[PDB]
Amino acid sequence: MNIFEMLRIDEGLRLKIYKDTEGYYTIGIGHLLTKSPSLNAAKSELDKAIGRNTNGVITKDEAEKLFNQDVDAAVRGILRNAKLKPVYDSLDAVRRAAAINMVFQMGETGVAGFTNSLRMLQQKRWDEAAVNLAKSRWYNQTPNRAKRVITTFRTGTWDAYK
Ligand SMILES: [Cl-]
Ligand SMILES: [Xe]
Ligand SMILES: [Xe]
Ligand SMILES: [Xe]
Repeated sequence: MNIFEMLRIDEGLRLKIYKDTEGYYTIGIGHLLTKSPSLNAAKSELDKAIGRNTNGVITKDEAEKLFNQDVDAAVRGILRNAKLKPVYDSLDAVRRAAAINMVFQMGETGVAGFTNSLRMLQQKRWDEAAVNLAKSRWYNQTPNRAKRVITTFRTGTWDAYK
């Protein structure tokens, strides 16, 4: 197990434009295209992202390409954020994958908003972090996923993904 396999399980793979759990236009392995309700706006951003007129459909390699850029970008954003980097650097490998999953799903600002869990994580107070993490809209809206990531930070193992 690694970050790519983990997110691939959490996000799935769809080759045609689809609406995510929040109703926003997405494609591939959770690649958000736009928050606009407009499918044309979506198609436009897709074509711009892939570099060709896709007509709202992409290939598996194109989906994987977007995914590689998206993971890279998530990592880079954590490293650049002064509130996230110190926590991230203090963690072990497995738990860093959990931090990446969260940033991929909710963004750097979103995660950086969990001040209390971030400190608990930095202190290596696992069960406590796990409890605080669940006190969130994220957990109430996507409980199954939130539970897998939480258990990952709780345990430092990939058991929830097995
Ligand atoms: Cl879920
Ligand atoms: Xe983090
Ligand atoms: Xe985090
Ligand atoms: Xe977090």
